[PDB]
Amino acid sequence: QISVRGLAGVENVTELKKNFNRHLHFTLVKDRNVATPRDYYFALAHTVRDHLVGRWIRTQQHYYEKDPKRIYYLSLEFYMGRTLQNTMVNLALENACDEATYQLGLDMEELEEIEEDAGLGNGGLGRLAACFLDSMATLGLAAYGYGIRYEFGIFNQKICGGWQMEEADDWLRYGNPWEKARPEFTLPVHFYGRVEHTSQGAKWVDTQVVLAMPYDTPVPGYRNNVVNTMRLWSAKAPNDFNLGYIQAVLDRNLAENISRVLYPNDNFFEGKELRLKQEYFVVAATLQDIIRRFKSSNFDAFPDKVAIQLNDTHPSLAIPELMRVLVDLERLDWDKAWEVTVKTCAYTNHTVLPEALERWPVHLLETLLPRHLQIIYEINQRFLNRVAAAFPGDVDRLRRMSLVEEGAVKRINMAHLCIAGSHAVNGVARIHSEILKKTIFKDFYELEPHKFQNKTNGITPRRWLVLCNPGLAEIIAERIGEEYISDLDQLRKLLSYVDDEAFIRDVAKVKQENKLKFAAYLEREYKVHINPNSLFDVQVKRIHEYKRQLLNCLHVITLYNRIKKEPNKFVVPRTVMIGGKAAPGYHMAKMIIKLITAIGDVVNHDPVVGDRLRVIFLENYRVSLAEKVIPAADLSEQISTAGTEASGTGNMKFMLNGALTIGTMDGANVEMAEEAGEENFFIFGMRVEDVDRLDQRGYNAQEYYDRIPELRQIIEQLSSGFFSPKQPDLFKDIVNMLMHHDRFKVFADYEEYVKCQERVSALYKNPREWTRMVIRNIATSGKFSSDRTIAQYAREIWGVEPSRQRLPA
Ligand SMILES: O=[N+](O)c1ccc(-c2n[nH]c([C@@H]3O[C@H](CO)[C@@H](O)[C@H](O)[C@H]3O)n2)cc1
Ligand SMILES: O=c1[nH]cnc2c1ncn2[C@@H]1O[C@@H](COP(=O)(O)O)[C@@H](O)[C@H]1O
Ligand SMILES: *Cc1c(COP(=O)(O)O)cnc(C)c1O
Repeated sequence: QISVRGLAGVENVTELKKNFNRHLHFTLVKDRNVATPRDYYFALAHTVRDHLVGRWIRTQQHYYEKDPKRIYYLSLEFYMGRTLQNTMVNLALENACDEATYQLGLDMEELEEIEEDAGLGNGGLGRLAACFLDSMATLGLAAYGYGIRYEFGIFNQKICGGWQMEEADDWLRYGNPWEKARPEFTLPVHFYGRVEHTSQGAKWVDTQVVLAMPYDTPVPGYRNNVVNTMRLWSAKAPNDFNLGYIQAVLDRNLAENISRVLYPNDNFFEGKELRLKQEYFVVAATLQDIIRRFKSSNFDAFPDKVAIQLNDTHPSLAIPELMRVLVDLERLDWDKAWEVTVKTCAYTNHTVLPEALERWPVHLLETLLPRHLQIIYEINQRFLNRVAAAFPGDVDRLRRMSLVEEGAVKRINMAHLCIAGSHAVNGVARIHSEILKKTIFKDFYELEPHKFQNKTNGITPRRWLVLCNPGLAEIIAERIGEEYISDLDQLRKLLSYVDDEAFIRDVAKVKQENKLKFAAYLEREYKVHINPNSLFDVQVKRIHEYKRQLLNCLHVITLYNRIKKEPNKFVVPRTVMIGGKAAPGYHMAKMIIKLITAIGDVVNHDPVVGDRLRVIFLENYRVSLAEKVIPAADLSEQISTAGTEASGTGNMKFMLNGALTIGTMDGANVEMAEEAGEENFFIFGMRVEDVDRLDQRGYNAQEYYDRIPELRQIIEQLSSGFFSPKQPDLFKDIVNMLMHHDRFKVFADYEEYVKCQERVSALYKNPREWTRMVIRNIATSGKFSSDRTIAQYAREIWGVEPSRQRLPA
């Protein structure tokens, strides 16, 4: 039907149908008479997978022969989502599969909905890793993603009586057709033990062994026949483990628990032993693989053939593990090993919130990884010797820069370790990289300014435009061709259509279709009833105080109170949608979810409001839900306190899909406004500098309560039980926090936020001008392609040249 989905040739369609029937019979062992939609999904997935295999084998063969520099992207999280559609898009098979399935009496869109998300991440960091893999393959880089195959990914969220409940995400129950187990490349990982010093150096002995078994998943590039590998490790006990008899076998679970479950803490550090085991497990297995591959061609050439990118500090143990292998096993002298390590490793920082920074207690490392602790101390002593030589007499600087933090509990600061041991350190948006140089890593920047870089984040336009919004992709392709899908800067050509009446109409029509489609999804799967002519005002992201879902709540109540005061005055109708998961132990985030649903309970059932205001909590926000709601959005809420959101990437997804943004000058919002023009963005609130000025005189929330009557009314409603008649004190923790210990200054941006929201509503009343502003946003979104981000990493950090060249088919 639509051009960007590729050709449906008679030969191809016939062959797909034949292979579908072959897999249904031989692979699934079903006849058509008892096959369910799920069986049909698997038969299609196996059919599409067969097309990846030849390309995967020959890509990996090509790397063995050409021996390019290899890029290893180490992450504890890869938030992949569904694979079927993405694979079809990247291999140009979507229309052919659509036709093949149609001729078999099946609806492919229905089959796609059966696939589970691969939910092996918490949110933005994990999803960035996934976008990056897609871009590295599309740019022809010899890149490998390395992580952990969690049996249970991010929990499924249920809402019961307005409260979040967690359920295990048993994503592997029905099998995963995309992975290939490679039990033949299983490797040992060591824990505990002790260090012996011989005349031949240190030996780490009496260790407990856990096996790391790899599972490989293909990562197809966009129409270039490149298929790279994501290798995920699973924990297995050795067969002599604990070897009365029955109990010894049952106790294998203690080893296998390492890969059982993803820690569900977005932007927060929990210093648990199991998490440290996960971190070392991924590092130790991965580094053995890296070294094996390097030896199958003298370590002076190691950094010319290997780059290791550390996705935050979570894999920071790679630095002392690489030193361990080089010094203890390969017998390099320390200085040579350190040179190799620093030239090989690079570190990306993703947060400045102090509670998110990894600081491991020394006693944990001492017990679990005694050789690594010795190596860390040695790194620290040598590093501080350089500091003292550069800044003689500056004793306070020595204390601030130490890898070892003093206190009642001594800790290792993993970010300091990463900076010391990496040739490049980057933040993830311009304002964030500047904050790193001015504040938390200022001392390090002064010692080694050359290390510090910026790499502004991006998103893949394959998943986040072509896949999730084919209607928009198509109307763009009609005007400017298909080349923009792998060169997103070409969207700039759309600025020459901003006064074209037909284009304006088509852009608005696509949005309307997406809104209708989403409104129907809501009715069918969640029995809820929304007005699709209303402005769709959407805030979807993990629940956190810094992201200020609470500021949104205050605006919603303000609108409700204004309607109740003047019910017969016209207001632009809104559907306010808020969704996101709270970490299970984060009490305040769970209370925020409850507040949102409680506001909905009052607003949605007030007959005076009518369909002018609806408040919906979107349950179980995840990648597959993002693909549905983002194309349907009119207004994107990006309202973190200035200085707290390192980048954001949801922001970019909404820009690409024809929503306007209301936001603070935080993270990548700054660069988005710069690209589109500030006049095409709804900017409000304190800048970073304003937050600092407030912190210096002291934030007093009472001042705002005293001066703003509308705000006082809301706080009185919350306090007195207006939104919780059965439990009048239910929200007292929220009120107490806002009034007395709000680190994120919600009240300080309230007035400017409400005023800015009034300007949004005013513009929405003029659909032609709303749509013209949308075109100006979509047209300038090109910078936010992860292809751009990855080309910068490749050239400025890894030392490799990207390529758009096709491999042979
Ligand atoms: O222990 N843990 O399970 C985690 C700890 C920290 C994070 C994290 N830091 N920054 C981001 C996000 O990274 C994203 C990608 O750079 C940014 O866009 C966003 O601003 C930032 O908040 N996540 C995740 C998990
Ligand atoms: O000794 C060899 N002979 C031929 N091909 C090899 C050899 N070793 C590795 N390869 C190729 O590279 C491999 C890719 O897997 P890797 O060993 O995980 O990098 C195989 O799939 C082969 O295509
Ligand atoms: C993009 C995305 C995120 C990140 O959104 P932010 O608004 O940048 O925090 C989180 N979760 C999911 C499922 C995503 O697709």
